[PDB]
Amino acid sequence: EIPLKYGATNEGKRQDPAMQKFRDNRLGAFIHWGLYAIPGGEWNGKVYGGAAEWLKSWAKVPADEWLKLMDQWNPTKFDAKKWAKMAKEMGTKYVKITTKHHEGFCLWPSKYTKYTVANTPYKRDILGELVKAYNDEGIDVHFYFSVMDWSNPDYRYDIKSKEDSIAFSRFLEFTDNQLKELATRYPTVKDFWFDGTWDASVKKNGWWTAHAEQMLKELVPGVAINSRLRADDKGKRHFDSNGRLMGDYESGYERRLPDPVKDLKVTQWDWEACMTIPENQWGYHKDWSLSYVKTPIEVIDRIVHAVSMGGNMVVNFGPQADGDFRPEEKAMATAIGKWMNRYGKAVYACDYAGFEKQDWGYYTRGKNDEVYMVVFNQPYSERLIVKTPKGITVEKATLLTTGEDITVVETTRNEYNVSVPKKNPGEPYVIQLKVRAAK
Ligand SMILES: *[C@@H]1[C@@H](O)[C@H](O)[C@H](O)[C@H](C)[C@H]1NC(C)=O
Repeated sequence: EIPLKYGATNEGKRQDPAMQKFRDNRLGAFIHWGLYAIPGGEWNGKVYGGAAEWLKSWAKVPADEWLKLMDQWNPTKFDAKKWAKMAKEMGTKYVKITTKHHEGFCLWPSKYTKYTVANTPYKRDILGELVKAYNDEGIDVHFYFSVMDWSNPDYRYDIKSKEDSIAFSRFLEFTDNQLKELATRYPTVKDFWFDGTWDASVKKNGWWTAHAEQMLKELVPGVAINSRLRADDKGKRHFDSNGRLMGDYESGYERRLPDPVKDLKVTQWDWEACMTIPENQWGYHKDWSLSYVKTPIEVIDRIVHAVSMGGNMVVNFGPQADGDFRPEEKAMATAIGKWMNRYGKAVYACDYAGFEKQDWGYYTRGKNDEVYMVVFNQPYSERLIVKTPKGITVEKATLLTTGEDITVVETTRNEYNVSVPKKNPGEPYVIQLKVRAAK
């Protein structure tokens, strides 16, 4: 047991109403919108295949020249009400918004820098408009914040001198000022999701990460804070040097979700996966033919997978410079919304069921102990294997959409064959189980 001043604060999962709401939401959208949407992955005639929001880095553009894109920031088609309607129709219960990305351009009129929406042709407080519009649709708003900031020369990647330590301290004050500004301007914020926190400078200032968490929690009652923010006394990130999760939930799994057999440890804490539609484009990229683009069923699979293991899932959008969404993203949102409207009782406010994974798909557990089978891979056997934990029996199976009764056959102790429906549903579908636990 290593003594730590700046390690974990929560003992197990938070169970206050704000955390329960964060968890029960389950399905979110991400918005990555900033100056990078203007070039859209192209600089000086070269299209770069790397993530579009990192174009400043790929094309080696100096800060002064990158930030002159503010002169072209004029999203004529932007309408916060339309963005919120799109999220509602998709079935998303919360939206995470890039307040400021690594480029340092702020989507709110910060009083602490000139690189903000106020100093563009458009002028308006985009962040504020979105907060209002989403909240008006009953959608929670979370703030993405990049600590790393390419626009501020006080940022340091590492601390190799007293001068660096002084400059970086000033940088951390500036960061605190922006954070407090966001928390006091937009008090309905429910979460702060940090990125750009991997550098040695931040790792050497674990105290600051703990302070930022505490500062925001005093300003915004019940706010959630992601693990990615946090480094302990030894520089260890996400989980402290004693293996304990820092912040309120684990933020990770952008590349690959937790394995449903080998990574059951994640059911012990709150967690959230965030996902791109292409392989690795968060901001707007003009050419989606450069990498694999996920289909709606592939995204739906990921969403259910997350919930089945006790986690949230957030689907990313990278709006066009004009303030509208590309057609592929409108199609995705509509497709997800259709399926969610039919089958969402197996997603919203659901959790890990504690059953052994089977090949046909995933289990999820509802708040009244409903066990939902979400079937993605239809067996030629016409039988869905259900192995129950000790003391649990399956009493009935019902097709969620129609209420039709589904045959259940016991094959051996604690194992059943659940029949597939009489008519193939032709899409991923749900069977709801009634289970009983012995005394
Ligand atoms: C951080 C940023 O570097 C990326 O551009 C993007 O904002 C994603 C969401 C985030 N990625 C990770 C691994 O933290």
